[PDB]
Amino acid sequence: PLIRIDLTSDRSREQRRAIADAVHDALVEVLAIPARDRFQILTAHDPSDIIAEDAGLGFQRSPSVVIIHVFTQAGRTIETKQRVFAAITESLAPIGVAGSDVFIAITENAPHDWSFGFGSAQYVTGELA
Amino acid sequence: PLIRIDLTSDRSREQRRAIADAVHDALVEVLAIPARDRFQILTAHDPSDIIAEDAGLGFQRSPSVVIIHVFTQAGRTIETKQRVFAAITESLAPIGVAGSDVFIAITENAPHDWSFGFGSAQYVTGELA
Amino acid sequence: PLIRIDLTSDRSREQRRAIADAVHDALVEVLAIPARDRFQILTAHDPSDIIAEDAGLGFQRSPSVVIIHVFTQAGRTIETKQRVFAAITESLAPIGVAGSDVFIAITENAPHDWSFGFGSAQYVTGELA
Repeated sequence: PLIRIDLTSDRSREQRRAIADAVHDALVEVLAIPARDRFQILTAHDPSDIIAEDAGLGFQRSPSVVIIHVFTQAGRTIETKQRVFAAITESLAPIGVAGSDVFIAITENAPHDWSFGFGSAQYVTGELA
Repeated sequence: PLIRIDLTSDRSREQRRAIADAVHDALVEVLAIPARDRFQILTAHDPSDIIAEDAGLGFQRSPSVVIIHVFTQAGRTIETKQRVFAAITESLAPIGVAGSDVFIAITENAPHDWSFGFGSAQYVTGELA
Repeated sequence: PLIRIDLTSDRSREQRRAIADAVHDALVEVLAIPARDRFQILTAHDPSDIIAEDAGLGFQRSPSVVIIHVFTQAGRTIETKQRVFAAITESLAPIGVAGSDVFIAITENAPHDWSFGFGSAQYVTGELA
């Protein structure tokens, strides 16, 4: 899967890397995805460039919001996805990201929509499972 | 929904926010979405990093292109999608984004593809309608 | 189609433009898309704010990784997508992008999910076919 992590620039770089580690450890845990199946783009913005309010659920976020957008193969179950949301959030708490400051989304495609390198579509050819 | 707004450096931080406020007012007034259901990433670029042509339609854009990318759950009609594009562009004309310089895309997922915080899928748990 | 090219800041801007010309030309070739159908967002990152491993396929990359994300309307075949992958990569090879440093994702939507300018949905109205 391809992960876009968009966060604010008050966070340290050590922590940005640790957030990226945590998001990835968590996807390996629940998806049982290979450990080197790791593709992430970390982007840091001024605090003012990311707006994430509460959707009227009755909480506030710090300005240090982490938005995590997972692009992944269709196939995963509703509960697998629920387990993904939980594992990521709990993976991030000991690392300094409060559960109120985590926003996750998934958007889906198919195995034939991926090229990991060399102009090749590895899921189509069978090189990747 | 989650909105990626990509625009150019020549625009002031005040216009950047006005832009985002307009994209969000448009979405509230056409989709009837909660006002606090606001999730946006603003990324400014050097003008040369955004390349948006006319698709052969015979018109000029300024260097100041504003690409707006809407990630939202499936459900909306063709017609509602037309009204969204219309309202976004009309919201933005009075702030000083020309109609030639706005580009909009929509990408869809399910309600089970969303976690607004705390590791929970609020559409799955019913914490959100 | 909307193309997001995420690459590394160490690349020289001329090269950044060349990488974008070559992705554009490659899609014109395989997809027979209008040449002025060119909508692309280049984002330069610090090298280590891109993480791209190998999915355990057994290969290394340099840090000058180039991730391309094609947002295109549905309807291309499995084989056409493979031709896309292969052509993007081959075009990028003479421009100082190793086959090992490329990553590609396609994510699909519908023709009614696009506004090319002016608040209008050109595929829906019929201004574009």
